[PDB]
Amino acid sequence: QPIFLNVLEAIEPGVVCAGHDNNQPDSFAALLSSLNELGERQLVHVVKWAKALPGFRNLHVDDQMAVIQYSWMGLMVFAMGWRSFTNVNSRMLYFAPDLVFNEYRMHKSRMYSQCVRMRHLSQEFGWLQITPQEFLCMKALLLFSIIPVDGLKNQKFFDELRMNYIKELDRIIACKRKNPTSCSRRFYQLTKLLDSVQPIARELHQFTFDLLIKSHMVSVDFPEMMAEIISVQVPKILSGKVKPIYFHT
Ligand SMILES: Cc1c(/N=C2\O[C@@H](C(F)(F)F)[C@@H]3[C@@H](O)CCN23)ccc(C#N)c1Cl
Repeated sequence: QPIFLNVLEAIEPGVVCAGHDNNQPDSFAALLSSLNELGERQLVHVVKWAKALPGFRNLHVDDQMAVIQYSWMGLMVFAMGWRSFTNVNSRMLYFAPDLVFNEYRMHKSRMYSQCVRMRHLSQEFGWLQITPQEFLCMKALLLFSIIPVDGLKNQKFFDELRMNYIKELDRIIACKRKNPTSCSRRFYQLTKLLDSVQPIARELHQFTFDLLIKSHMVSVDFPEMMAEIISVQVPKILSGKVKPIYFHT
């Protein structure tokens, strides 16, 4: 009352810096090494955040880390889109206060197309007039949006958790949203927005995987924790063993 939203607001991560050297000419090697470091810092925070979510400990211990790892990229993308919207009106990609991507950096990073999709996702927060509370509920739903095609250790607990988060988003749209037809229109919009995160995360995963494999050749540094997740968990996604749960299609 509103207990659920109270929680989401309480656990939302603070500012996370990349540690990028902005006082020197951009280089593909430097920019990507900084995204890798930032990526690792975010994963660390995403784990603490996820573990504090209502019902999260209902999941089996093994399912817990798997769900975090599979969902990590999408969660990062979604939160980054929001920061971009709120801080710079979606004009640039606000990865961190010390790692803001303008068009030049988007190009230099060699992930221009992926950045353009992320920029579009950020613009949608404005076009759809996403509230901070809708954003928090959607980001939590995102954690429960990608699983092994052949289920988890205890799939039932996960299914119940997902259903409960869907219900929370519902209440949130209905809180001040009059008569049904409007709630339906809004749920339709948000579910479409949520689904749109998955293809972006997939493309980012593909690029990251490719870069890791050739990392030694391009002078890109991958922290050990990243190398492990990208080589062990990410291929399960790229090979189709683990897939997103789409609302539509
Ligand atoms: C999309 C994104 C990030 N992207 C990435 O992190 C690196 C990974 F290896 F960590 F995945 C890799 C890089 O090699 C190529 C894209 N990946 C990194 C940090 C944030 C943030 N905040 C966001 Cl939104």
